[PDB]
Amino acid sequence: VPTKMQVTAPANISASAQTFEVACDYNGAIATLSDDGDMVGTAIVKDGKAIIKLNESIADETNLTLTVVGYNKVTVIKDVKVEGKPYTVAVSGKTITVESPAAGLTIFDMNGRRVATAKNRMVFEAQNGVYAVRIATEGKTYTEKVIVK
Repeated sequence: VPTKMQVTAPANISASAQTFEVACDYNGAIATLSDDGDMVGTAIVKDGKAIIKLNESIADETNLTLTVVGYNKVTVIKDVKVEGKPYTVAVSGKTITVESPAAGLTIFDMNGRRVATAKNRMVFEAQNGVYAVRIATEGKTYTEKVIVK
């Protein structure tokens, strides 16, 4: 029969974040952030903390799952909200065109840095790489991930 461990972590994470700190009272436990199957980062608990260094931008996520696993411990799971149909995200070479009536549009680069903010419509002039696009309507945020060659 496994025992319990104590885990405390924020309820939210910035779309631009680079790390995520989890307190846990079992040294050697493993804390991991994921979007079911995309493993976005992992750290071992040492001195009561795991500082998860994210391996990719999470700006294309609305939620992530925190999982903390330990030898003979009951696994602890938490949802974490990531905070920056009725739209289109278009790519054409180096330009990304985003449209959605009455929406906040945001674009983030592959280092999680926010590169563009506009209302309703924008054209963004990109560089080679992967971007996240956030379209924030009333009641709901959507995201897409765009590859620019």
